[PDB]
Amino acid sequence: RRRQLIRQLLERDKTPLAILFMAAVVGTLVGLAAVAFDKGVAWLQNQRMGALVHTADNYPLLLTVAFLCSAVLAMFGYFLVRKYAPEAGGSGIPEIEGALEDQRPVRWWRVLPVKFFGGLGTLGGGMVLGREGPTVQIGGNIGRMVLDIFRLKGDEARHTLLATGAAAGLAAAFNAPLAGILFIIEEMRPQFRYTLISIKAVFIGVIMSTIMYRIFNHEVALIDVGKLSDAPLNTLWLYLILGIIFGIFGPIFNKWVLGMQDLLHRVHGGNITKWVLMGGAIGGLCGLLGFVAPATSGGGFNLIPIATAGNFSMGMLVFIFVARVITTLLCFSSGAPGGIFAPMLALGTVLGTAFGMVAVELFPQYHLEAGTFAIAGMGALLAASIRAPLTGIILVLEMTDNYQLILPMIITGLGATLLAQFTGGKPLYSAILARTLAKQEAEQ
Amino acid sequence: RRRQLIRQLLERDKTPLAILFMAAVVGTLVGLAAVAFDKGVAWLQNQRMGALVHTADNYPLLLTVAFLCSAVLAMFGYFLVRKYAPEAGGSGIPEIEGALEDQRPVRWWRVLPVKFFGGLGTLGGGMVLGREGPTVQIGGNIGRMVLDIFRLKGDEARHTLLATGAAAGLAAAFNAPLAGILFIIEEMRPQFRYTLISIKAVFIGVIMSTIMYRIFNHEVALIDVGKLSDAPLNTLWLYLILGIIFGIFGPIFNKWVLGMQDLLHRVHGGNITKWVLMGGAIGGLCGLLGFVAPATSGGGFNLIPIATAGNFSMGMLVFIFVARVITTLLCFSSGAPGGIFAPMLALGTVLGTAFGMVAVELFPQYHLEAGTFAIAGMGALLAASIRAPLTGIILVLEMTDNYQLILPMIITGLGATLLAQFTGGKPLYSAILARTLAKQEA
Amino acid sequence: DIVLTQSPAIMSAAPGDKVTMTCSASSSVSYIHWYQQKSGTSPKRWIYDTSKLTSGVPVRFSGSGSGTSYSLTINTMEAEDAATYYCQQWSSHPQTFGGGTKLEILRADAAPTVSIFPPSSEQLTSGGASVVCFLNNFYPKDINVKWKIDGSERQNGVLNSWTDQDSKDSTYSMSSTLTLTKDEYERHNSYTCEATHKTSTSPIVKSFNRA
Amino acid sequence: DIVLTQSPAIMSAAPGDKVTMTCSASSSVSYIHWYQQKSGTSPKRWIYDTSKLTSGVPVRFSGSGSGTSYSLTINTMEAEDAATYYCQQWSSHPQTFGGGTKLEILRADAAPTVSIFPPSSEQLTSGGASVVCFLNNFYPKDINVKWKIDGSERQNGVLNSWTDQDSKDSTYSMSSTLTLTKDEYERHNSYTCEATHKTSTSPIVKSFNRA
Amino acid sequence: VRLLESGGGLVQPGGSLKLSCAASGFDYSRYWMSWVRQAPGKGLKWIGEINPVSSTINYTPSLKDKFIISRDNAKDTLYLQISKVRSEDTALYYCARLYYGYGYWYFDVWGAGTTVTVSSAKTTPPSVYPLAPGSAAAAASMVTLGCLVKGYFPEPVTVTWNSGSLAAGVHTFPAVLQAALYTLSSSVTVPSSSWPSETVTCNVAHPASSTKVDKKIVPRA
Amino acid sequence: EVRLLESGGGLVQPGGSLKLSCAASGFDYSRYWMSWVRQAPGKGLKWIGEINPVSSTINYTPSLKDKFIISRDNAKDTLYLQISKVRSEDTALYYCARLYYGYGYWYFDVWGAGTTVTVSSAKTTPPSVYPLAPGSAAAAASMVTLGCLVKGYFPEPVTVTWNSGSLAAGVHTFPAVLQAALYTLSSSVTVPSSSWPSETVTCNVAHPASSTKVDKKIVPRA
Ligand SMILES: [Br-]
Ligand SMILES: [Br-]
Ligand SMILES: [Br-]
Ligand SMILES: [Br-]
Repeated sequence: RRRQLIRQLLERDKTPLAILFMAAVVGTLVGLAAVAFDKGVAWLQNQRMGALVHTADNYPLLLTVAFLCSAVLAMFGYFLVRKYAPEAGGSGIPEIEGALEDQRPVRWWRVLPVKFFGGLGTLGGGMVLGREGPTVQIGGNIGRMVLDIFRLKGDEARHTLLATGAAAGLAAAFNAPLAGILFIIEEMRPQFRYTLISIKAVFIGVIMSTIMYRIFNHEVALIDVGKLSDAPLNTLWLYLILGIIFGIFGPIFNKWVLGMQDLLHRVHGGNITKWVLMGGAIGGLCGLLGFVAPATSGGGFNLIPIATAGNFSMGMLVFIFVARVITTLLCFSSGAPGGIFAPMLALGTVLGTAFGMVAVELFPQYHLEAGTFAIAGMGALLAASIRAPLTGIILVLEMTDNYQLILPMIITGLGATLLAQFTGGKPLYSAILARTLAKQEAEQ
Repeated sequence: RRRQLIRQLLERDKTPLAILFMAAVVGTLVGLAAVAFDKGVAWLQNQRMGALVHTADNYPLLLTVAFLCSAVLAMFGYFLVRKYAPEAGGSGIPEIEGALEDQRPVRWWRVLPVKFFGGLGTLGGGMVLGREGPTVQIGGNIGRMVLDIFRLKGDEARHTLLATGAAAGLAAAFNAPLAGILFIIEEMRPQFRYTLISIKAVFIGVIMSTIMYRIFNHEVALIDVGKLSDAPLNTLWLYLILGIIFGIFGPIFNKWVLGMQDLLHRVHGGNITKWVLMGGAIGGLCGLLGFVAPATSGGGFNLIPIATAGNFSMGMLVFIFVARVITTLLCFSSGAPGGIFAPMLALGTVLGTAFGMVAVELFPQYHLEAGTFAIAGMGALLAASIRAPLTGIILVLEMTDNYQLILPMIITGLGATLLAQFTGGKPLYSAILARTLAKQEA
Repeated sequence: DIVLTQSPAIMSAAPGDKVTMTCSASSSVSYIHWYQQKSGTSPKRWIYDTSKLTSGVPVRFSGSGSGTSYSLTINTMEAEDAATYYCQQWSSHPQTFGGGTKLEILRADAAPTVSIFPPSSEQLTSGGASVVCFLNNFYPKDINVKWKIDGSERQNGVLNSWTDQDSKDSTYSMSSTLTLTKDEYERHNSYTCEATHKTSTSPIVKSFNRA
Repeated sequence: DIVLTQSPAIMSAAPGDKVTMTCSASSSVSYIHWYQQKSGTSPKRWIYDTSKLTSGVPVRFSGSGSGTSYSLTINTMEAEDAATYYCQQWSSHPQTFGGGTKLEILRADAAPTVSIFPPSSEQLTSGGASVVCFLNNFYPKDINVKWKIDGSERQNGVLNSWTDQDSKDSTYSMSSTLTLTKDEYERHNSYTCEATHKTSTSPIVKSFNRA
Repeated sequence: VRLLESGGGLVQPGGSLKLSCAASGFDYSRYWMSWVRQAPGKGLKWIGEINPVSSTINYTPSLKDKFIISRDNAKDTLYLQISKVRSEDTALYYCARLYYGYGYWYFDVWGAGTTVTVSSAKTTPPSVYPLAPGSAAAAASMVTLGCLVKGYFPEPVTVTWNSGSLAAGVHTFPAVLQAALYTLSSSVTVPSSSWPSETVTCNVAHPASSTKVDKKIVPRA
Repeated sequence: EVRLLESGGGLVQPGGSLKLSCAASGFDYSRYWMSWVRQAPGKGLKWIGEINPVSSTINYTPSLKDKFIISRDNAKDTLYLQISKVRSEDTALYYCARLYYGYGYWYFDVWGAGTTVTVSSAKTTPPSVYPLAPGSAAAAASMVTLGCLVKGYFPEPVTVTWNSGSLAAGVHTFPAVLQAALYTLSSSVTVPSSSWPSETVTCNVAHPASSTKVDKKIVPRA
């Protein structure tokens, strides 16, 4: 195929000017979309607190309004999804992935208004769920919307404007431009065949999206953890132990969400009334736990710098980790709209911290900061549950800016991906799409 | 498809364990080797340094002993590549890209020794060529070698172990693990068809190689500038104008590296004696420039921090660029083993610093520091001429640790890879492979 | 250099009003800032980027405009808002400040509390005599102080000084300081200061006798 | 914990010469560091990881070894290399230094330049009497001294004091001071001071009489 | 986070003087610092700025070396040196810490100021006399006492009562000038119970003469 | 330069307390573990303790508890050491070090000059400074050895220079020796026969512990 190759080489990277200008406009929208989505999730969580104060004397009443405020806002989001766009429950990354395999439809006239307001209901109640779930899905559909609107043709701009939407979709949820671009390339793109995703466009999408997010969010960082110690060569072997620890736990977690989807599906059987009622109960718990023990609830971004600074006991770190596994499963297996990405950062941090602590006290010739081991294990559950290790590495890099730790961070992950492969683990996203395509053909 | 897809998904990321255990061994060997190349290269620059001592008095004698010291090491490399391995002259990355396509020969019994000692002559004699040309080539040839040694079969194992070796080999030339994997992904893979290259194995590959470098190269960084200032939002538009200047100069430089490959060839016309002799006048000139203007010769890393900290004048920058533009061509268009990747980092840093200095005197109200435009322009030639911005950006970020500039950096990189497209430039590593397959059926 | 010019150099308002002041420039400026400077205090970054409130500025403040015209607006001003405010730009080097809008307050009337104080002993042991009359906490500021020595009127050697408007009760104060020699002081006996103010038709007059 | 026992406690050797000392360990040890102390200076980190010359450390130095035994070595040593070399580990915790190894120059023998000094008039008036003798500039450090008082041995009230090896001539010195009360000093006339070396069988005497 | 400037006293016309600003509460490096001055009763006027490396230094309408700005991040200090002084420079000098929002820079945190008087006269410390009621003062819910601060130069003095423990109830009056000297009094109103039962002293302070005076208010018996 | 300047070490009575202070200059004093290391006279180097930049993990040697207190004043760029219940065992030369590593087996990277801590119930005592001339019938040789004794001072040490240290050659000062809680040491100085009694040889002794500067002149005897 020599002459075929020579001609194609001479013709590489000539994305059509129309596609690059549309990545610019998909980006900008996905940005404003996510910025608005974040600003919203905040204003609700605030009004939630302000009610606990109008009622701060009657401590039983206190726990009452904490439960019902979140139960109400949860049910709203549960209802809005199956009363409207169903494929908008849970993460939505499985679907946008599917939509790049051409197996799942981008119902943007429905998903746009169901994910965004349904998300605001679950997230804005303080459920254990990330912004990236909605923003990624919403961003893709926004890419589709501008596709159907401007009627562009070809597989290049369909898959491209689909990608740069969900890329800009994930940039804007972590102010992590590089992690967005990479998410497409490692995890999101169609994994069994070649593709026409114009990467240069995905960038213009990510750029414009991140610039919008900087416009509304600068001078404060999502996670400030400051500069921690370095890692001596003789220490690396402890991070390659940590990966193994995550490599065997990553898949065990995958099984639960699946088995928990099932075990929670048997609660409502499909009935929109039992299901919504159930979601209000979950959300109410999360609003209560958010008052009575905030580490077991919410998005987890708040307790990450606390865990790193060695400011949590081992007793606590275990407690936090048990409960936040419990409330993560209740929140994402039940299918409430929102990602199980950003809570998977926390669970890993709360683990690396626990290991750093035992690693500090067993080897003082090493002179350990327990916080290096949380930063390794932040993107560790990502490598061993969803098996996109290169993206959790550049994500963690971008949020925390401790580049020195590059080796134990890439060493731990390889540890986690490889033991997860070797202990029969399936990538959490694609394990969901299959159960979804097997359900879209197991009724005939 | 859906049934196929349901079956293919439920069976994803399951690289053969043998492919994995063997990837760890490739990087181990691509690492020890890679380190060995760099220890050699300095050790001879040392001799050139330590020989300029014994004859430091007859100022004409000194000029020429630095000429001849490097003139001699210059020629030794031109020969060891013509005599025993012709595909090992120059970069070698085109070649490894070629091999993955199944379109070129992996002669490891021949290239590993030719490149290793060949480049020591052009790198240790003071030439304008990075350690990256040899290290990635050697790294893959090493990867082929253990696929032959252990006799594993298939397209997957041949493409994985050829690839990781090229990644574990670009890391170990820049202490750049991420930009190692991201080179495979963004630039070196078969770019028009799917491949079975296992990333999880291309990753293990770079862990082991990186570890080998940190064991010999630790507590000393290759470019150290510290923490520069942040970049306001109202200033980001300047980083686009920078990227546009790179976007138009990106191609024009590509003309010059291809065109001059043709014209240095007319000098010799394929005569191994007319050619080695021409390249020891190049190398003799480069050991002699590395004494009068250490900034206009050598890898170029030395001037980058001096460049970034605004320590040059506007004139000296103007000079240093025109000079390095020149001294870069002559060294790689002559086909002497060693990359153009690194001497472009230098070219870019120099360029942006010139751009910042303008900015600083035009906008006192932005309170600018020209070094941020250096860091933006450092990977800018890489984005604009070999057209790999994602790897270029992540490379510079891995070597300068100025992540608060990640936005102005991505904006200059896109601003180059875009305007190179709208004018007339091509990925140089696939314009080489193009012209080199254009004579393999001519 | 860009010249910025204030709207009302000195305005007076009654709490519960809506109060706008306006910064105007010689040339186009964009994203300007505002500083609040209460009496005897370093300027405080009050509003920045045209319309963004420094943390801890009460929501009753807001900014707006576009280069040529910019305003700051206190929506239901409160009495603590009394200060001199400044607008500053740096869209064109050199940056350049305003001339100041000085917010004064209007409040219910309030009558002075008078104290008179005789020259201190140590002050007499050093050859001088100052008689200090405090007029504390009155609104409005107009006040006429009258010094009566031995029932006669004195007018040479009386220095007064008012305070700024208080920052929470909006009142004014004033001191009257009649300064004489030691011998001129002891050739008298009855000293009075007569305070007169719109909250009393008949002046307040505190006095003492050297006897 | 982990004991370090350096082996040639003191030692000499000529310049331009190969020197070798030794660190050892009660348990097993990884990667050991060496520090060079000159009397009166901060210990200088000399060698680390058991194989890593520090900056400025001259290349004639070197270290080798494994598990528990390691060793320093000077292939051709000048003078500046004479000092004390402390090995120290941190393979295990807590870390431990070794006792030391004193590296001293070896030179040609030199014999004492003895010098005897009669108690000063100043010390006498204060009612005591110390007779100082000065054995000066001799290799090797070993020496003896003997006091005679009217040619009769005295062993009480003597206090000797060796310098460390010298900087310039790389010899030694030693002072012997004999201290009596004024009174017992005037009971006798001739004080004699007898340096016994290895450079002769015949002591270098120095004496004086008060006449 | 704090800015504390000093070195403002008295200068002869045509002379020179070095001001200093000492920062605490933040990484003084990686921070543009600046200087704004304020003539008595006038408005603010930018003087100069200086980037962290001392590599860029811009000024306002000046002459050859009218102002000279410096820094020494080692000691965390800002510096400034006026020279060939004239009566225009006799004002109040602020040390500001610069930062930006969208990129259009502002004076983020301002110091407290030091005052330069450019006069011919001599530095002179204050006399503090206590002001207590005559032996015939009326007994109301409160008593007002004060102290009188006369005959000092240059400005300013500071008066606190009981080291600020009496924060409320205090009026210090603007100085007044005559024969090239300044005088001010200060008022304090305390309950009838707290005095003379408890101690009331006024804490005058005149930094331009390094002088402090803690005069106590005793009754007139 | 990178400088560790430690201070605070002098005479202390047994069972007392002191606060050693190490002042850093030449590098970022955070980001570094600091460490104290003492050395009894004529003995080995012994490790006291260490403290991590955020003061969050302070480590000492197997020796009681309240005995040592390491703290660091990152704000003042100063490392502190409090010794309580001071013994004669604690009489030593106290070093201040900064810790680094290589392959991750840690080492003592830069040391300071030291400070000397003397633990004795003995009281401060000035020295008596007595010349040493050669015998009234001294052997007229080419070189003449002089010397002045410094008898009975406490504690250590004394500086001894000759002619303001101009005659730096030909000099040694012997170690002091301790007797009945007092110190005695002499200093030789050889000059040529020509120099003395021609010019003035002088003996500057200074014992700062007691405010002693004294120039004692060497004149010939009888
Ligand atoms: Br899902
Ligand atoms: Br998700
Ligand atoms: Br090439
Ligand atoms: Br290259």
